[PDB]
Amino acid sequence: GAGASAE
Amino acid sequence: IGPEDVLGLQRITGDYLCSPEENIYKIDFVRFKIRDMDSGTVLFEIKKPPNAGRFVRYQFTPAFLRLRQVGATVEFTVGDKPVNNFRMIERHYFRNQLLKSFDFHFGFCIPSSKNTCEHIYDFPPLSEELISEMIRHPYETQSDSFYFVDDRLVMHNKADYSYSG
Repeated sequence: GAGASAE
Repeated sequence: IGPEDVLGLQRITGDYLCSPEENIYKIDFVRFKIRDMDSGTVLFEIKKPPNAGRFVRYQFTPAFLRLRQVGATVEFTVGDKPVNNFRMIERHYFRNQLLKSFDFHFGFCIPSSKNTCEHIYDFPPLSEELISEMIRHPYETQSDSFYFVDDRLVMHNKADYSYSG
């Protein structure tokens, strides 16, 4: 879910 | 919400368990990269310079499901409040069958700074029937990522996955 924020 | 409230969940949550404003520490993930530890292939990488940026969808290949170990590199900024005992519990399910829960403790978090962490995921051995079902039913594999600071839930991100390459 860390990939959500990084976009 | 504390870690004990998520460590036994047997399904994806029906909603986000916290609001964006619960992120009083201003943790902001600015880069996320995943690499197969057996080949060095980078499987995904993203940098930034109504869900509200809390949902991500992934498109991986069917080979992903047979990986042994994946290394995730996370970069995040942190605001001016000290951050102690930063922890992520992330749970992956296919159709509400728990595949694996990963419990990562971040190392020391430097306030007002960009910080980096490496998470190592050891993939659960999936049966042949599960792997075929997950390839056939893209986005029915889903995860909840629950982030805690001093045992309290501060962020909750959601994801879903395709393996249809």
